[PDB]
Amino acid sequence: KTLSAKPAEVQHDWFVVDATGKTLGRLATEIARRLRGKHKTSYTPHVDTGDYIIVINAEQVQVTGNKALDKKYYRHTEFPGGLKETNFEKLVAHKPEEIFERAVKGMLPKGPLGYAMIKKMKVYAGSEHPHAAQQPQVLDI
Amino acid sequence: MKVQASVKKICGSCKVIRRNGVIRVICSAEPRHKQRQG
Amino acid sequence: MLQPKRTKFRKVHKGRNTGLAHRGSTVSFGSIAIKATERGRMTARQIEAARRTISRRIKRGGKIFIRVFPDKPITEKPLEVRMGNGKGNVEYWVCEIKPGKILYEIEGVNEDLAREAFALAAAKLPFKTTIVTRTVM
Amino acid sequence: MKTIKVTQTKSSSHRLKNHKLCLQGLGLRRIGHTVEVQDTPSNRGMINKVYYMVSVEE
Amino acid sequence: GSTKNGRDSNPKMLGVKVYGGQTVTAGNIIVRQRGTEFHAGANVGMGRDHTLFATADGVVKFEVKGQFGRRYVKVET
Amino acid sequence: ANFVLNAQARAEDKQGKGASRRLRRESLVPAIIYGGNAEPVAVTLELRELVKALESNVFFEEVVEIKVGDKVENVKIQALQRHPAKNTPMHADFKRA
RNA sequence: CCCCGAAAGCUAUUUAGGUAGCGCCUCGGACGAAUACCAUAGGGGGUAGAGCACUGUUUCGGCACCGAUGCAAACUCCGAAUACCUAUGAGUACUAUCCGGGAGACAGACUGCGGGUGCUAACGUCCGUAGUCAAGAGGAAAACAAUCCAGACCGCCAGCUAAGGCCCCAAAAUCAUAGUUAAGUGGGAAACGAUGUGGGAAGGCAUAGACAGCUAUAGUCGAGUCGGCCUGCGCGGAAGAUGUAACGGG
Ligand SMILES: [Zn+2]
Repeated sequence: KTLSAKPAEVQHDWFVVDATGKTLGRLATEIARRLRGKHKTSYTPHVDTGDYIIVINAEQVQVTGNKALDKKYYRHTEFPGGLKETNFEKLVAHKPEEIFERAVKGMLPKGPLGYAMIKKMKVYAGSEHPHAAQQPQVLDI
Repeated sequence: MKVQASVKKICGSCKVIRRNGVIRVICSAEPRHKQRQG
Repeated sequence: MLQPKRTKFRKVHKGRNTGLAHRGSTVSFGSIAIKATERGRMTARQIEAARRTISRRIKRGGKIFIRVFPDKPITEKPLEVRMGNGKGNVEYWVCEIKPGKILYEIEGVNEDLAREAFALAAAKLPFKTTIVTRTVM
Repeated sequence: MKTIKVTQTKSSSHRLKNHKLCLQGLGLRRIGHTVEVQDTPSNRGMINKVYYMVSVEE
Repeated sequence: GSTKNGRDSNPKMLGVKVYGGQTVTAGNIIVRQRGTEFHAGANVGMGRDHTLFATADGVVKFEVKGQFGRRYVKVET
Repeated sequence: ANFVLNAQARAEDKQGKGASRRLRRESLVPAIIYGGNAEPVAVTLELRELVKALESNVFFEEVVEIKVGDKVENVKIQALQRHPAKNTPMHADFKRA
């Protein structure tokens, strides 16, 4: 009697969020909630029921304390000795979309469904986005 | 500079300061009294 | 190194060190004294070294009362030896120390010089210490 | 005769033998079981011995 | 080397067998002792090995008496 | 006149090891007063006031007045228990003068 | 398919990874509270602690002796809490005892407490005592026999709780009140060094002008300051080899 949502019956709605002056992690938790679909009464673990989210002004996100200088991002090329490192200020200057992708994917589920869910987040540095045709609504989160 | 675990003031011309979280002893006249904690 | 002239038994059990030193915590031979505040063991060589340090700085101008004696024998196995085949051989003597136990008293010396001598001596010991003065009650 | 209610609030799996026997002598057989007992020193002794796992309503 | 110790004797099971307030019949041993830790009183007998035994039916009792402070064990009928 | 120590009655429920440790945590020192013609009286004194009295030398050779309520007891210091390590006072005996 | 359910100990052994008797399991028969938990009453002790009156040892003073001072498994003028034995009793539990048929087992492990040995080392070794595993699933600790909570007859897409938790991965407060921290301390490491900050009890000095500087002890300057102790949190001491790798991650 407890029913599961039908993928063909799911409706994805478009929202736009401005990140100026907001805290990265506390924004990312809300983004993850809405991307997964925890806010809809038709939530189902195995079905994607989330909403499309567009982040603007991504370069203006903020961190507290000295994390701007101290937070470290690492990657490894599988060659011997290939550990590459960078910090928050340089990364937000260069590829802020990478900052947001790391933050959200670290909270999203790991698997095909999680990979599909993270595709509904669009991040842009400028105040403009190319998705006017979808008529997004302003979301304050 | 004398880098050591225990840093103290020797004469009355010495001053103990905190700089960027590091204890340093600086002497006005004698330059050899320069110490750093570490 | 102070050591007992004679004893009934050569080797003794390890035991346990617990409780406080209600006895021997009062100044009775001088005006100023050094007192331990945490428990441990104090060896004969440490006793002698601390006494030498205090005597040198006081310039042998007053009396130093030593109230610790290393009466407890301690054994050690040879080295490159397997477990078993009897208890080891006596190698040095120690004195058990409980919190509040007095170690050295100084008589007939200026208070500041005595405090400075105790400060020098404390750098040689393996436990925390403080300085106490005679009181009526 | 005045009377009291005793309730067992914890498991007796790994308790001491005499404490288990105190529970048995009071008549408590499982968690949540409540029993009615006469208020006498003999019963109070077992209750006090197993105080940490029982609740008394007087 | 080798230790020169390592010997001990078998146990002997010494001690008191009947405590105060207990009922005894004639012949019951009350105390097993290497020396005279306890002394026989009324209706109590002493053996060659200093064992104390009851010589009559009754109840055991312990006491302290005498100038020396000797501990005594007796039987009350 | 110089030494007037305030005190409070220490009933049976405030006696014993646990109650004494609780009082010392609350920064109070238990004490006892005994002497002829009257039964022993158990009181509680304040650590700061007792210490201030202790610094004075004449406090040991003069008479002192302990006040609990309207009652006044004139006594002299007889015994003083101290922590072997910290040296803080822990208990006191007072002989009626 | 159903019911019950151990042990890895003691003694002896050309015995040590075998066996035998006792201890522990199961079944049948004869008996019945004679058994156990708790309360009350009687009873011995020489350990914890403490002490110097014996034994031994230790330091300082005055004439082998005296005063003070300290120590001990194989010292004791003293001395518990527990544990143990007996007697009477309420309540709750088919307990206790005897005879016989059938065994298995005699390589144990971790943890807490009291100890010998060892270095107050070892996932070390040897005893006493309690729990668990062995022979036991479920939830928590990332993974993790021996830790914590808890004892699985079967089924339910019903409800309440324990340990542990309530921003996301991932169920539940981005809950409420009053404070602390600036180190990502939280989320490794001591003697020791300095003072970052919050609190507490005291002490010194001042518009007859305290404190730091500056001009000839003086004075333009001017209302706080000088120094110590205790205490909460925090800083340095801090170097290794595969790849961030010492909050599971974000
Ligand atoms: Zn200098």
